[PDB]
Amino acid sequence: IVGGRKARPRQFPFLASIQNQGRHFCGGALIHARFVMTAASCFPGVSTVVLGAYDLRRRERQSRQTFSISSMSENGYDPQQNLNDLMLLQLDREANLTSSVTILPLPLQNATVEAGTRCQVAGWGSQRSGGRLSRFPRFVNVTVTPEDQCRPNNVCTGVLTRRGGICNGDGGTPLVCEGLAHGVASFSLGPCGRGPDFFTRVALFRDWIDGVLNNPGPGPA
Ligand SMILES: *[C@@H]1O[C@H](CO)[C@@H](O[C@@H]2O[C@H](CO)[C@@H](O)[C@H](O)[C@H]2NC(C)=O)[C@H](O)[C@H]1NC(C)=O
Ligand SMILES: *[C@@H]1O[C@H](CO)[C@@H](O)[C@H](O)[C@H]1NC(C)=O
Ligand SMILES: [Cl-]
Repeated sequence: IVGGRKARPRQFPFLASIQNQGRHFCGGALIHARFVMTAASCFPGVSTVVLGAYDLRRRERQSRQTFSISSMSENGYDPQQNLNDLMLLQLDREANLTSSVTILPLPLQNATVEAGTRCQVAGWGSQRSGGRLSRFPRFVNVTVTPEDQCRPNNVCTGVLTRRGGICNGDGGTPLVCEGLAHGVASFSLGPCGRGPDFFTRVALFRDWIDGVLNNPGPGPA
């Protein structure tokens, strides 16, 4: 996150850190006891999911819960068009709901968020393209852009400062507006924070998400 503030412990207790050999590469959100929502553009082979984290470099044994990924589900992701950038990760077991691990609720199918709506985005990403990750979670206030600056598959945001928004390591992290996960961080163009940030429009996929959630398992073999 660029242009943000250091989070406090448990300020975003739904947040996931997705790791490859212990290295954070994307975020996500717990959306069900058994499932984390992230971006399809974040996928690799043999990753883990860490919930309840605060400082990436600390063990935090009494706060964290760690999981392997038993299955991944997507709905027509197209990497060329950056379309349908949404992935559900089935965890190896149900997460325990604690003061440091909670579920982030979803919008109903086709719910909208109007231009001008204030949201937040949090994550462990860098402050500049190619810079180091932040060991602590950071967060920034963002505002939904006019539709003409975006595209239907996405919810787009900007900030009033020169640079604020997502960066490397924030892919997959949720956009929270009015208490709901209205977006999944997907991409931005140009320097991090110049704007707009593009998030997958979660509300387009609610019925599909519910299908996954209600039919756990690795799918056809
Ligand atoms: C996110 O926006 C809230 C809403 O403006 C900001 O909270 C305000 O912060 C200003 C300066 O600190 C205060 O003078 C106001 O009284 C605050 N209002 C509340 C509701 O706190 C918040 O600081 C912004 N957060 C970030 C990370 O920018
Ligand atoms: C959501 O909008 C799509 C596209 O217009 C429509 O096909 C679908 O039936 C709507 N879904 C609900 C549940 O209303
Ligand atoms: Cl809703």
